[PDB]
Amino acid sequence: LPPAYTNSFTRGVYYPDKVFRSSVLHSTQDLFLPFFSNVTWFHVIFDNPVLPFNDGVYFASIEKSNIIRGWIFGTTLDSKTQSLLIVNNATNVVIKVCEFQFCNDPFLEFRVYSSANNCTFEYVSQPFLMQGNFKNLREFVFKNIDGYFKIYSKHTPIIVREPEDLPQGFSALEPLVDLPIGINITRFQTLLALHRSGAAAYYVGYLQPRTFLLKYNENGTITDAVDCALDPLSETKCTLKSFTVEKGIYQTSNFRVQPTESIVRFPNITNLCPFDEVFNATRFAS
Amino acid sequence: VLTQPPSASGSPGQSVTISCTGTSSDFGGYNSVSWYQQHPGKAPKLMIYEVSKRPSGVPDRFSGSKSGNTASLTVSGLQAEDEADYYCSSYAGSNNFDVFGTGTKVTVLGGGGGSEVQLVESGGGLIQPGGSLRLSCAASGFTVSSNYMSWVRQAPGKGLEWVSVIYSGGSTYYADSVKGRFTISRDNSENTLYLQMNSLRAEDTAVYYCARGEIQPYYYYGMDVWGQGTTVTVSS
Amino acid sequence: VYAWNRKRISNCVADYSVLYNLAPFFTFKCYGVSPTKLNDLCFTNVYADSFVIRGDEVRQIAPGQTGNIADYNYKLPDDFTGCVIAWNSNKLDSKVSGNYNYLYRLFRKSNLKPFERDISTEIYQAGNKPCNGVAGFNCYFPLRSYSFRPTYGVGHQPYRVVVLSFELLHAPATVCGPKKSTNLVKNKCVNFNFNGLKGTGVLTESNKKFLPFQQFGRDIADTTDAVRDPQTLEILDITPCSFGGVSVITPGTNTSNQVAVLYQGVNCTEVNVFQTR
Amino acid sequence: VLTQPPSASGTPGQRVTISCSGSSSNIGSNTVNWYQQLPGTAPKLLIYSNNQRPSGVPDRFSGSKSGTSASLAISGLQSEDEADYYCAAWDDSLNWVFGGGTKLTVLGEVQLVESGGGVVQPGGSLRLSCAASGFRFDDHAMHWVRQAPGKGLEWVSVISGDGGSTYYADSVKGRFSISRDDSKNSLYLQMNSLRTEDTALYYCAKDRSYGPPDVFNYEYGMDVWGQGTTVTVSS
Ligand SMILES: *[C@@H]1O[C@H](CO)[C@@H](O)[C@H](O)[C@H]1NC(C)=O
Ligand SMILES: *[C@@H]1O[C@H](CO)[C@@H](O)[C@H](O)[C@H]1NC(C)=O
Ligand SMILES: *[C@@H]1O[C@H](CO)[C@@H](O)[C@H](O)[C@H]1NC(C)=O
Repeated sequence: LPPAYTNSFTRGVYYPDKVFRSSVLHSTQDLFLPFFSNVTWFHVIFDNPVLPFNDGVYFASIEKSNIIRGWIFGTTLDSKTQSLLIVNNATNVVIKVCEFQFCNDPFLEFRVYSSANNCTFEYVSQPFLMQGNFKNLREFVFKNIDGYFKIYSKHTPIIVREPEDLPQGFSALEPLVDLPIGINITRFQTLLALHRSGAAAYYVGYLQPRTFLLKYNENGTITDAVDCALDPLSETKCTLKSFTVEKGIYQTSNFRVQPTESIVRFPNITNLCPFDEVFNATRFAS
Repeated sequence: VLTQPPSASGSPGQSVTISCTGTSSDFGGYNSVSWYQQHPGKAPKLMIYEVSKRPSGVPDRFSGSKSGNTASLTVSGLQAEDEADYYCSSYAGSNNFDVFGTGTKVTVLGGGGGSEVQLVESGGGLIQPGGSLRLSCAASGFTVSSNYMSWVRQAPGKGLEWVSVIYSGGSTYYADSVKGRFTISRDNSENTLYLQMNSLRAEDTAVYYCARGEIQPYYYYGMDVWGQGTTVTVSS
Repeated sequence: VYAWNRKRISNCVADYSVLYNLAPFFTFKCYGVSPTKLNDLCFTNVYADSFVIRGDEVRQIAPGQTGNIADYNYKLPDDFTGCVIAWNSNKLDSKVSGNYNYLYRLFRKSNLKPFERDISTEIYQAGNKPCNGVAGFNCYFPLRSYSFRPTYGVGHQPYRVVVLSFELLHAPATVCGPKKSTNLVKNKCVNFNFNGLKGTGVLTESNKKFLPFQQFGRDIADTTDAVRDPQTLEILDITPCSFGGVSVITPGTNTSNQVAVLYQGVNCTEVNVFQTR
Repeated sequence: VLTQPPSASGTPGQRVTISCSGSSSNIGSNTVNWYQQLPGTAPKLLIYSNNQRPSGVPDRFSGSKSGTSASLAISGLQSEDEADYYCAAWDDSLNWVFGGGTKLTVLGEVQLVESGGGVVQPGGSLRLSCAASGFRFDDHAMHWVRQAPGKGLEWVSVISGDGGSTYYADSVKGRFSISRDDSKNSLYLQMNSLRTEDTALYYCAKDRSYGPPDVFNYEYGMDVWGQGTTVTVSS
C-alpha cells in the first residue's frame, strides 16, 4: 500500500475560541493545519494502518452512504490504557472510554471489541456525530488538549464530480462535543464499515503550532484565514493586521541562523592525580 | 453480670432444669447460648452450644430451649452422681466481656482432650509479683495461627470471665479488667502462640485457660478441646 | 458485605441537600468536609459503596478501626473525605421465614487491603492439611449468615450503610454542585456573574446574530461586549455603567461664588438643565 | 459552646425567630435539637433532627439548619408558648453542649420518675437512682441532664442501650461512674469528689437511640423527661 499524498490549500481552519466577533481580524496562536501541506491519500476501495496521534488530526471521511462510521484512539492498544471508540451506527454515537484489547483489525455489533473492564466514562449523546455529482465532504479536527478532546466537524456537499481530492474553498469548523475524560493518546485507528456482501478515501493530516489571522464576517463566521508561515506576502499581513497590504516595503521578523554543533574544548590535562598509585596497595592500613 | 442460682440439689435428676436468667432481651443477635461443665481438677468440657443439636458426648442432656428470656437446659434423667459446676454464656453484644455466669452448684448427689490436639502450659510456680511471664499453649494439631483462640481465667470461688480475645491476624482486643496493662503478642506463626503478663496488679493470681475457640461467639470447630491450667501463686 | 457495589457516579450536579429529606437516615457523619461547603467543591467521580450490617457494627465503619467487620469485609483508610450515611431498614428486610441470605465472612487469613472486595467461596483451609474440599475438623465454611428477625430489638437489625468515597486525580472534575440563579434585571447599573466571566455594567437588549455555539462576545479589546443567558437562550449587550468627568465652571472667587457643573458624556438623564454636544 | 439570645421578646399574633449560633465542630457536623421547658414542670422535646417533630408537638413549631446555625420559628405564638427554649448539640470532641435559654415571654405513657437526692456531707456523696415502667430499657439510651434552680441545663453523662462505651462531661469526668443492671428499668450514677457546686435536679432523661450519640449523628434525641429530685448539698 503505497501511501500517496494530496494538497491542503485553504482547508483546516476551525474556531479557536467560543467568542463572538464581528467585522474584526483576529490573531490566534493554537494548533492548526498549515496551508499547502502534505496529507495522506488513503483509499478505502482495504486500508487501516495505525497512524500516530502526536497533536491533532484532520480526519476526512469522504464516503457515499455509510462507509466510514467510526474512529478509535489509544497509546498502547494492548489492554493497558483506556480507549476511545467514536462509532457512528444508526442513531447512536455512544462513546466508550473503557480499557480493553479489542483486536488487531476492527472491522465493522460487538465484533469491535472482545472484553470489558472498569469503564471510567461513557457518553450517551443521542444525536449521532456524522444525485448526479453532489457528494458529501465531511472533516473532523481532533486535538489532544488535557481538558477535553476538542471534537470539531463540518459537512458540506461538493459541486463537481472531479477525482477524489480536497476541493478549493474555505469552510470553518465548530465544536460539537467535549469529552472531559483525560487519557494519554499517541496513535489512532480508523473504523470503516466492511459491507462486502473506488468507493471511499479518508485523508489524515497533522496539526502544528502556528499563527493565524482569521477574518470574521458581520454575522460572526470566518470568511478567510492567513497563515504566517507560508510565504513572505502573508508575513506582512500578519505583522500588520490587514488582508490587503499597500504598495511599498514593510518590516517583518528578524532573520537568524541557528547553529548545528557544539565545541567544548578544555585545556590539555597532563597530570591527572596520584590517587591511582595510592589506591593500589596490598596492605592499605588498619 | 448475669443471674444464676447459687446451688441446685433438691430433686436430683428429676426437676433440676437449671437455667440462667437476667437477660431481659432476646439474646441479642446469634441465639447461641453455650453450657460449660467445669469439673474440679481438669479443664471444663463443652456440653451444648446451640439450643439443640448437642455435640458428640452424653445423650441424656438436651432440650435447651429458650423459654421466656432464659435457656432452660433440661438436665433431668441424666444421672445421680456428679460434682461439677454448670456455666452459661449470653450477652453477645459487640465487645462485651464477662459473658460467663456465677457459680451454680448443680451437684445432684455431692458425695458420690488429652490426645485430641495438644495441651501444654508454662507452669508458673511461685510467680514473682510483677515482671513479665509468658504462657503458651503450643498445639501440634490445629493451627495456632489461623483459628480464633481466647484466654479465660478463673479464681478460687469466683467464676470464669473473658480475659483475652485475639482474631486471625489484625485484632488485639483486651478485656475490661486489664484495660490496657495486658499486651497480647503472637509467637512464631508455625510454633505456638504465647501471652504476656506485663506487671500484673495482684489480680492475675487466677488460673488461666487457653481455649482454641471463642466462648460467646462460639463456632463448632469440629471439637471443643481445652487445656489444664496452672496456679500463678503471686507473692505480692 | 462480601459483594458490595462500587457505583462510579459522575457528570451531574450532586445536590447533597436533597439527601437530607429522601429517607429518614440515622447517621450523616461526614469525616472530610462540611455538607454546607460540599456543594461548592468540584469532584471527578464519587464511588458509592453500599452494604448491610447490624446496629452494633455501624461503629466499626470508621477511618481506621478493628472488628469482625471493619477488617474482614470493608476497611476505610485514614483519608476518607466522604460520609458514613446509614439508616435502619427493619421494615422490608426482615420476614419470619428464615433469613439465610446474607453473610459476613467470619473466617479470614489476614486483614484485607482498604477499599478491597474479596468475592470468593472456597473452603477455609486452617493449615497443616491439603483441603481439596471437605467439611470436618480441619476446614469449614468461611461464611456464616445473620439472624435478622422482625421480633427483635435495635442493635441487631438490618442497617443499610452506604459510603461515598471521593477522589481527585489528574483529570478534569465533572461533579461540582448545583448552581444558583436569580432574576434577570433589565437595563440598569448592576453586577453580573454569568457563567464564569464577571463584571459590572448595564444589560440591554442586543440585536446581534450569535452562532448556535458561541456564548460570549468581545470587541477589538479583551472585554466582554455581549453575552447569552445560559438558562434562557437570550442575548444581551453589556454596556459599562455610566462614568465620566466632572468639570466646574467658576466666574472667579472675587465677584461671586455661584458655579456651574459639566458632566461629560451624559445625556442629562443618567446623572437649569442643558444638553450640549 | 453555643450562642443563644438570653432573653428575647415578642408580641402575640405574629411570629418570632429564635436563633442558635455554633461552630462547624458541633453544629456543622451534627444536628441541633430544640427543647421546650415550661416554668415549674419538667422539660420536653420540641424539635429533633431539625426536620421532624414528635407526636405531641403540633405543627406550630418549625426549625431550619441553614449553614452552621439553627433557626426556630413559631407561626402564631400564644400565651401557652411562653416557655424556655434550649439548644443542644453533640460536638465531635465527645461532649454534649447545651444552650443558655430563651425567655420568650409575652405579656399579651411511661413514667421516668427518679430519686436519690437529699443533703449530704461535702466531699462525698450518695448514689443517684432512676426507674421506669415497661418501656424496653434495652432498646433505649439514657442521659443525665441536671438543671440548677433558676439556671440553665447541661449534660452530665450518657449510657447507651447496649451498655458498653459511655461518655461523661468535661467536669464530671473520672469522679463519676454510670452503670445499669440486669434487673428492671434502672440507672445507677455514683458521684465522687464533691465540690459543693452540684445543686441541681439531675434529670434522668430518656432517649430513643441505641448506641452512644457519636455514631448516630442524625437520630439522637431525647424522649419524655422524668420528675427529678431536688438535691441541695450546700456544703
Ligand atoms: C447576515 O444575517 C442577516 C440576517 O439573517 C442576513 O440578512 C444577511 O444577509 C447575512 N449576511 C451574511 C453575510 O451572512
Ligand atoms: C431552563 O429552565 C427554565 C425553567 O424550567 C426553562 O423555562 C428554560 O426553557 C430552560 N432553558 C431553555 C432550554 O430555554
Ligand atoms: C440621549 O441623548 C439623545 C440626544 O439627542 C436624546 O435624544 C435621547 O433622548 C437621550 N436618551 C437616551 C436615549 O439615552
